[PDB]
Order: sequence, then C-alpha cells, then structure tokens
Amino acid sequence: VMTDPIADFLTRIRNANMVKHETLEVPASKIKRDIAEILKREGFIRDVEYIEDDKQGVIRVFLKYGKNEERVITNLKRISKPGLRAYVKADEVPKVLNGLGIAIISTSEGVITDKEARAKNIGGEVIAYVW
Amino acid sequence: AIKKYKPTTNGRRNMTSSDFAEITTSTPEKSLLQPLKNNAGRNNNGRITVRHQGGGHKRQYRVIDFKRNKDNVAAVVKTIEYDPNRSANIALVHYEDGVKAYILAPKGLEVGMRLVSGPEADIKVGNALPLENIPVGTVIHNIEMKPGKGGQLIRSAGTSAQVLGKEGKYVLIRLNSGEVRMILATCRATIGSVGNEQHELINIGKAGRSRWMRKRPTVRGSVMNPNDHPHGGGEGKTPIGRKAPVSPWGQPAIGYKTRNKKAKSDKLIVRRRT
Amino acid sequence: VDYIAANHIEYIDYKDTELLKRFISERGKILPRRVTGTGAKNQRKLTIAIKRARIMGLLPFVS
Amino acid sequence: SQERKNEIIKEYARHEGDTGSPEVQIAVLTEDINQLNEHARTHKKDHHSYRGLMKKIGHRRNLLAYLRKTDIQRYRELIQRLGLR
Amino acid sequence: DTKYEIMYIIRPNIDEEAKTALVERFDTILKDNGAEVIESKDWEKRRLAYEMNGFREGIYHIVNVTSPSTAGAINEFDRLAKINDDIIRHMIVKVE
RNA sequence: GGGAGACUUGAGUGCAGAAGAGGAGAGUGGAAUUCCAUGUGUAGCGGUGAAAUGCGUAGAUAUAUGGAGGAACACCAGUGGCGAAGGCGGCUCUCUGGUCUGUAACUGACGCUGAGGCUCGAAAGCGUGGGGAGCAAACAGGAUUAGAUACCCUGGUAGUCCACGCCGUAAACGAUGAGUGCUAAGUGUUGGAGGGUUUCCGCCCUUCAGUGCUGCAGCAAACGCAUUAAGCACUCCGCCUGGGGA
Ligand SMILES: [K+]
Ligand SMILES: [K+]
Ligand SMILES: [K+]
Ligand SMILES: [K+]
Ligand SMILES: [K+]
Ligand SMILES: [K+]
Ligand SMILES: [K+]
Ligand SMILES: [K+]
Ligand SMILES: [K+]
Ligand SMILES: [K+]
Ligand SMILES: [Mg+2]
Ligand SMILES: [Mg+2]
Ligand SMILES: [Mg+2]
Ligand SMILES: [Mg+2]
Ligand SMILES: [Mg+2]
Ligand SMILES: [Mg+2]
Ligand SMILES: [Mg+2]
Ligand SMILES: [Mg+2]
Ligand SMILES: [Mg+2]
Repeated sequence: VMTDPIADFLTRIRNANMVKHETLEVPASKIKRDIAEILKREGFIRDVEYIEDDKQGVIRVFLKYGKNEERVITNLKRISKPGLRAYVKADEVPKVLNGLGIAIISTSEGVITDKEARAKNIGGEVIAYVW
Repeated sequence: AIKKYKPTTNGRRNMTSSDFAEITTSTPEKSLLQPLKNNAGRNNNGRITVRHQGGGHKRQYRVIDFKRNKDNVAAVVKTIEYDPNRSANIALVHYEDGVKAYILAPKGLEVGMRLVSGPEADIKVGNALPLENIPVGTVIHNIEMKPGKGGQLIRSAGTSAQVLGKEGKYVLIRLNSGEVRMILATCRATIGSVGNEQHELINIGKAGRSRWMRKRPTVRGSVMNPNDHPHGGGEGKTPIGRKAPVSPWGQPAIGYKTRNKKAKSDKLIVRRRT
Repeated sequence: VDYIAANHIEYIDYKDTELLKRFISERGKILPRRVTGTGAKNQRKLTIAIKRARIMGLLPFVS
Repeated sequence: SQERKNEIIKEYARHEGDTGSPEVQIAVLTEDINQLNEHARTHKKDHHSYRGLMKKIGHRRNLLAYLRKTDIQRYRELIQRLGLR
Repeated sequence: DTKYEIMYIIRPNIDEEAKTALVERFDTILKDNGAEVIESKDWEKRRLAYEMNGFREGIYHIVNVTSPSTAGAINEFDRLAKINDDIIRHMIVKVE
C-alpha cells in the first residue's frame, strides 16, 4: 500500500523527467498542490493545473525542459519520511547546492522554500530537496 | 479406543486396556445366561491335559446364536455387551416376534440396526445369508463349515474373511489366516467383520492380570530336570543341545508340521497358510 | 479450424462417439490440439469425454 | 449456499439493502467458519482447505477489531448476537 | 438439486422381461432413496469396443435423474449396481 | 499525533460470470510388469565393451488362453493450468479452499508488514499395524582392475505403497521477502470482458489478470535485469560484516 504519497509524487516527477515526458498526472492533495505551486514559482516545472473529480481530484504537471531539451530538474529527493521524520530549527535550514537548488519546508506559516523559511527565521519539516 | 495408564506403579507401568466405549450396558440377558465351570485344563480323567490353564475370574456363559437360521423376522440390535468368554463383543438383538438372542458384534454395528437372515436379506453388516447368495469380494464372518451347524470360522475380535468365487456346490473363501479353501455353498455367513478390532493391541501389563484371565505361569523346558523335559538338565544355562527344540513330549517345536497328512479336507483346501 | 467452435456446440457428450471419433487417431490414441486445430478449452473437454467413453466401452483403449 | 447467505444478510443488515457492513460480513463469516470447522473435523488432513479457514478467521478478527474501535456498543451487540468472545 | 445422468450396461443375454424387471428395480431404488427419475431409456444395443466381463455386446440404458447432493440415492444405486450381475458397468456423471 | 465529522479511489461484501493435475474421502478403468494354472513346443534364454554368474531337458525363453495381486496413470501434454510454498496428471461421485473477470448495490481506511508464536512443509528416516507387483540402499554372486569394500551384470532385504503419529531438513532456487505507486516498445500463449465486423465459425480493435520471449531508458564489477526490474521511490520484516577453526 502507498505509505508516502509525497514521495510517490516526487518519484512520478523524477520518472517523467527522466523520460522527458511532457506532462504527468497525480491524485490531488493539499500538500501536493503546495509542492507543485512552489515548483511553478521557482521555475522548475512549466505549469500546473487541477482537475476536479469524485475521488480526491487530480493535479497535472507540465514539465519544463530548456533549450536542447535539457532537463530543468536535475533530481528530487524526499528527506522527511514516514519511517523517520526530519525537523530543522530556524538556524538549521539547509541549502541545496548552495542555493542553486531548493528545499521545500512545511512550517507553521505553511509550506515554503528554504530561502523564505530563513527569511522568516522559522524551522519546520524538510519535505524535499529539489535541484 | 485403547487407554494407556500413567506409570503410577511399576505394575501399572506400560499397561493398557480398552475404554469399552462401544459397550452400551453391563447387565447381560438373564434368559440367555448359562453356568460355566472352569475346567482348568483337566479332562474327565481329572488329569491336566492342557497346561497353563486354571484359576482366574468366574464367568457366565452367554448363549450366542451362531446359526442365524431365524429368517422369518427382523432382529433389532438393542445393546452391545462385553462377553467374558470371547475376544469379540456380542450384541443383544430382539426379534419382532419377541425372541431374544445374542450375536457377534460386527465392526460398525450400531444400536437400532434391523438385521435380517435368509437368502433375500440385503448385503448389510450383520445380515446372514447362505454363501451362495453373498457376492464375490464381500467381507464376511461367522462362517459355518456344515449347513445348519452354525458359524464356526472367523469369530475372533477383528477377524474377517473374503469371498473369492464360486465353483460347483462350493464357494471359494480366503480365511483370516490367509488360507484359501472351498466351503459348501449352502453354509451361511454374516456380512461384515468382527468388531472390537483393537483387542490385539492391549498390553496386559502385569502377571496378576494374566492370572485373572485364567492363564497359569508357563515354565520354560530349559529350566526343568531331565526327567521332566527333554531340554531339562545341564549345568548352568544351556543351549537346546539337541537336533531341534521339542515340546515336553518330544514333538519338534519349530517348523515341524502337525496337520494330519491324510486329512479329508485337503480336497477342499486350495491354498494353505500357517 | 476448431471443429467444436465451428459447429458451435458447448456440450461434449461422451455418447457422441461419432463426434469423438474424429479426434482420435488409428490405434485409438488422442490427437494433439495443434494437429487438430482446436483450442485449449475444447481440447480438455474432448479429453474428458474420450476417457469416459473408453471406460464405458464406447471407444477402444488401444487398436 | 447463497440462500443461507442471503437469509443471514437480511437478518444482520444494518439497514435495508445493506449487503456490506461490519455486522453483515462478520455474521456471514461466522457461519462459513462454523460450517468449515465441521468439514475440518471430518477431514483432518485437508490442510489446504484449513488454510482458507484460517484466512477467514483472520478477516473476521480484523472486522471485529475495526468495529470495536469504531462503535463499541455495536461491537457488544454483535458478539452477543453471534455468541462470540 | 444436482442433475445426474446414469448410463449402465445390461448384459446382452438377459431376457426382455427380466431386463424390464431389472430396470424397474433400479428406478425404484433411486426413487426410494430420494432421487427423482426425470427420464429412463434404452439408449442402444451395441458391440463393446473391448470385451467387458466376457461380453463383446451390451445393452446401454440411460437414466436422467435429479437428487439433492446430500441424498444417498446415487451412492445406493452405485452399490447395488456393483453387486448386481445383470449390469456390466455403470457410469454416473453430473450434467450441467 | 489526539478529538468531532465527511469521502470512495485502497480493502472487503453484495450481484453476474470464468478456468483449473487445489485439497480431502469413497469408489472405479485400461495398458504393462511379475507370479500362478493350463496348452503348444524344443534347446536354448538372458546379459556385456567382451564375458560370466544366473534361469532352462524336474521342459526354460517364446507362444495362446485365463487367474491373482501390487504400484503408476501412455496418448491428451502445451516455458499449459492450479496452489503460499512443499507440490498437484486415469475416470466418477461426495465434502471443500483459493483465484480471475465484469458490475457498481453495500461498508467507509476496516489497510500493509509482522519480532515472539502457531500452522504447513520434497526425499530420506522413525513408531504401530497393514501391504508388497515393479524398482532398489544394504547384501550375495559374476565381471573389470595392480587392488575395485565402485562404475557393468545376475539376484536382492529395508524402503518405495496404505492408515495413524513423529521428524522438520533440501541447490526447500527465480540461489531474487512482502506490499504499493511510477518508467519505451515488439511478439507468443492461458482465463475473461467490451466494441467493429463477420450469416455463424472466424477476423480486427480496446481492456483486465496470468504466463513466456525480445528489447529502450535506467541500473550493474561484469555477467546481466529491464512493467513478471536486479529501474525510479515509500513502509515493515529476515539477514551479512575476511578465510579456516565451525
Ligand atoms: K508393568
Ligand atoms: K471379552
Ligand atoms: K516362561
Ligand atoms: K540347566
Ligand atoms: K456387476
Ligand atoms: K471451486
Ligand atoms: K515405515
Ligand atoms: K523445488
Ligand atoms: K501477454
Ligand atoms: K580470525
Ligand atoms: Mg501355554
Ligand atoms: Mg533346576
Ligand atoms: Mg529324556
Ligand atoms: Mg539340555
Ligand atoms: Mg556354562
Ligand atoms: Mg516418505
Ligand atoms: Mg543392481
Ligand atoms: Mg537450510
Ligand atoms: Mg503480462
């Protein structure tokens, strides 16, 4: 059974990106929408749209590829896992490739990138790394 | 089934007996009881003719109906009873005309079965038919050797014979011993096998129990004196020290056949065994 | 051609010895379904019917 | 037997037309379990069938655990009706 | 109930009247033991593909019956048919 | 994470269907082997690399008709089916488990994994009682050999079979734990489902669950795996830390 829909979402993106698939689809959840929009506004993914269905909804991700079909997303990594949760204090927020990547972090203020988290000086659960 | 006693005492150790689960009552039929005295292996001359017999518990004889020649009416099995005289259990049966009788209890017999005897009886456990009417391959017991004499063969607990075929006025039978022989087709037999199959597996356990069952001690000939037994005598333990072991009266005791060589029944015995 | 399907019969009686005879070779041996062109399901049903016929003497075991 | 199954379903239905529900499933499983226990005692050496019986027992246990967690009163009522522990 | 079909082989020698009596006996057996004989017929009289009990010929008889599976009718028929000499061989098969 | 609700996708039920050597019990059929009986019949038969032991004039082998009994189920039969695994192949009946496909009526997360436990578990082996044809450890004899406690030959007991009860191990292997999702294709085959044809048969398209083969991406020390991953991920469990001693 699926024990980590978030990790499943990241791996779906990773697999689709590896094959350079133009788009992908996932069952919709609030955390997944947050991750998708963060990637959108960070320019990793081309676009995001939402389909309303009767089960839980669907989120469709249009991947972004650069000139020469170069992959924008080098890789994604799930940091906090159900097996072992990962929490970082405000001063512990990490840097992904010295900022060239990002870390998606869930805080009391919402799901935000590591830049924003250390701007507000708040910690949280390190959901993922992206670069 | 067989119940094993816990080794509470050296005598009780390794002892086993029957649970008598099949036995439905312990009150035999007064009309069918007869008195029996313990001959203790002594004949009219008063001499011990068969050694190692005598003593033990008192018994009453139960008149068994080995003939099964009452074909008019059906017999309802009322009870399954212990019989001190034979290894197998007996069954008290009531004929619809009111005649009470005892029969051997075949394996699988149950209270309420309505047995029948005669040529037209169906082939069911406990029924009695002349051998000519019993289809080949059937398992039977309580076989009689002469018509109207009553069953003589296959009566011990758990025994059974099988019908192999017909020929002339005779019926081919395999007896419990494995011997195949012809038996007159007008002789009767009971369908099934004798119940109480477990009897063989009882472990008597102690000497006193054999004494209850009327077996007196058996003394080995090798520990008698020369005037008592051909094996008697000799200093210390001795080997047989003869051409072959012999009974107290010199009859060889291993492999020496004793069946009469001019037996009239050789003409009917097809294949021997034992 | 799956003869059973072509005739469109879903029941294979073991008394249809005429039907069964076209699936057994000389010597009474059963024919492979690759040789006979039939499908697996009808092949199994034919096998059962032929064996039942053999037992009841409608067909020969050998020769 | 479908007829026996349907009568049990109607008996324990939480409401009209309720084929699936903790009570109905548990009751149907209990009857199958009892019937299959008799088959097992008749065929001690039917190990393969016994495996299916164990799976039914486990599924019935899981349904009971869920029901007790969800509505303890319904759990008590069901065990009393079915004579369970 | 479960539909059974019983095809059994009567020995060729038997007379017509004895054969009829045999058929009635076995039909009576089924009905008494709780089965319902929907049909019984003298299917054919055929040479056997191979000798059976010393017979190269036989009279096949078909009885279509329907009984509860628990009922002992089929078992009792099989037992009595096995015993009876008139019947060479009987086959009982479920029919859907 | 807790508490009060809601939901139907996972899970299960209902309803309608499909296949099957799945299991257990009781019966039952034919070929063949061996033995037994009886004819015919005469000097060999059998066996090896070559021989011999052995069986045979007390009539063998062969051959014909029968009889007995035991074990296994030819053809079908197929990287075919079924089972969690071990494994399951004549046929019939009785009892009985699971699986698959539709459908969307029902419940509404009820699920996954699972230490310890429990159950099952080839073959051999063990206990009690049966059975015993063929095969065959041990064993006998004939060979081969320098020797041959072997390979080969002729015989042959336990065992192989049955019932019950122990045992609890196998290169028990895909030498690959279970669950879930995602990531090119091509081509067989088993069991289904829907449609477009096709008079039907049948052909084509779609689809589910198996089962093979080939082969991208990716992985790998390499060999290779590759939608039945050894790829990409998450959960739980078992297990490894130089070789020998062991
Ligand atoms: K003792
Ligand atoms: K007695
Ligand atoms: K003595
Ligand atoms: K002495
Ligand atoms: K017969
Ligand atoms: K089934
Ligand atoms: K043994
Ligand atoms: K294996
Ligand atoms: K396929
Ligand atoms: K060391
Ligand atoms: Mg004595
Ligand atoms: Mg002395
Ligand atoms: Mg003397
Ligand atoms: Mg002496
Ligand atoms: Mg001395
Ligand atoms: Mg074994
Ligand atoms: Mg040898
Ligand atoms: Mg091991
Ligand atoms: Mg596939």
